[PDB]
Amino acid sequence: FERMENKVLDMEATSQAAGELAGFGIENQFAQLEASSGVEDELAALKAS
Amino acid sequence: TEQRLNQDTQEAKKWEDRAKLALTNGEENLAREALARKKSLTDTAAAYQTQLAQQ
Repeated sequence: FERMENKVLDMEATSQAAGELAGFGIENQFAQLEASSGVEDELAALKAS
Repeated sequence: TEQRLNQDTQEAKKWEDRAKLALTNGEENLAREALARKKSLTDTAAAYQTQLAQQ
């Protein structure tokens, strides 16, 4: 069980690998600020109609 | 060389707009990064202006 748990932490380590990939996504993230405001702007127009 | 000058000057305008966007979003650290990209584009644009004057 203990050695299998050490093997299970290979999946946990793989989760941090996706987190480092996401780090590049944090530099790219400014596009999400314009994307999020845009969907609320047309949604506000749709609600006002 | 005059085309490269117009490309790097409109790229500097794009980065200035990204800096403005970062400051309204409170991300002053990204505004400084954008200003650093703007500075390297205006400094290379001055090198292209010099090249163009000789040409």
